[PDB]
Amino acid sequence: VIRIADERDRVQKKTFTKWVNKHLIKAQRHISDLYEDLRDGHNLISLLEVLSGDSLPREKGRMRFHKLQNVQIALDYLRHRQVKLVNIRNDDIADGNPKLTLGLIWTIILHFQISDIQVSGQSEDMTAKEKLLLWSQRMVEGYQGLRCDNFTSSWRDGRLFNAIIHRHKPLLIDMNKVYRQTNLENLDQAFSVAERDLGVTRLLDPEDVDVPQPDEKSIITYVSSLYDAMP
Amino acid sequence: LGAPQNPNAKAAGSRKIHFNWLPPSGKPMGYRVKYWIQGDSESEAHLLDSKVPSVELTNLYPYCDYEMKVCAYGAQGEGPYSSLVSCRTHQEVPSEPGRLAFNVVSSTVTQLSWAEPAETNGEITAYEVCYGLVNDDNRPIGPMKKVLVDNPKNRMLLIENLRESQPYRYTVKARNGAGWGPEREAIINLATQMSIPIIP
Repeated sequence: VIRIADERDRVQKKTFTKWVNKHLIKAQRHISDLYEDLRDGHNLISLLEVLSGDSLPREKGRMRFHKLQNVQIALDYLRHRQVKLVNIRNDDIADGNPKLTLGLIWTIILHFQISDIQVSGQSEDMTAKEKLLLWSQRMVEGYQGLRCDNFTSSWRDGRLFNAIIHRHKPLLIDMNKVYRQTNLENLDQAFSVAERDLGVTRLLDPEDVDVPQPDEKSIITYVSSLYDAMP
Repeated sequence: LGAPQNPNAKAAGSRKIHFNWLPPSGKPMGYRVKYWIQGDSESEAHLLDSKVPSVELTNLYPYCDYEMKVCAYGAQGEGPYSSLVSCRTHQEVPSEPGRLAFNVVSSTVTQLSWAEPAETNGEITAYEVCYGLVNDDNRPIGPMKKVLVDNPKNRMLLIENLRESQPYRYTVKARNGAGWGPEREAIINLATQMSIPIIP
């Protein structure tokens, strides 16, 4: 018995794509299909160049031998930066294994965006994730009925997103109305405000979050980018 | 000698191209064919000799665009080259899909995924996934379920309703214009092995 790939993988792919493009356009580059446009290695390299501000070599070729070479460059950069890439070979990315490709990008996001979190009263035994959750909880503290237990169901109704933005700039959000709006209305409002007023790229579509179990990594990436837009 | 005229190429069977032309006025001793892969410099070009107004380019890559021109030579040396002619070779069945990766969703559910064949040798149009129970010696005990993936861009498959603590063999193969290629195989027991992919 087979079924359609999980909707969560569809949303994770779209989140990771919008995120990658957010950075690549800084270098005048753009990917269309995450499972294809990274296989030649050029984009991975450029992405890393943008993220770290470093300058990486490129094996300019046309065939597979050169693809593998270019991808290896990217992978090596990460490995030397102490980024563990387990069970991932260069041919896996060059030949476009979708899950492993997703994984590579997630790794990249973790290391550059999600790991530099800083929360008052933290511990170095806390994962980047645990710090982000702590942050979220600290942000929505005091807001009536609001509660952040996870990076999935807790975000479904859009209320945490609004409260977080409110804590940072009360003038942007009418929390009274947030308490009376539908999950979608709230989600949209949040994403819209964060984009036009905080320059936070819209990684998530409301319909993709208003579900019983959202994609955790997608939520995390977005929440992390809210943190980035805040001192 | 002038340039050979009416350069004409067509794919001929496996990994070869038939290339012929119209001989220049006069009595040429022979011709020199210069051919290369479209996109490569005329520096990575190959050079073939011929005594007759045609030639077989052999040992070429499948489903690959080639550029070629030809010049005649004789008593007074070499003459100009003909105009360029482009031609693509016929396809070959693909290689094995990439090694299989498994995302264990539960004791009865898994997300199988594979990479595109390292050598497509053409335009891949489908994938076929087989899976079925195997015993202790790792050989199927019954008919394998077959699944056609008609969208070649979809290299992921969610297979649910498997049996707990039971070994299953999985194969993926690719198809293109030329037909089906060889299978990539993996035996996996879900009970044996969170969201990180496994790879036999």
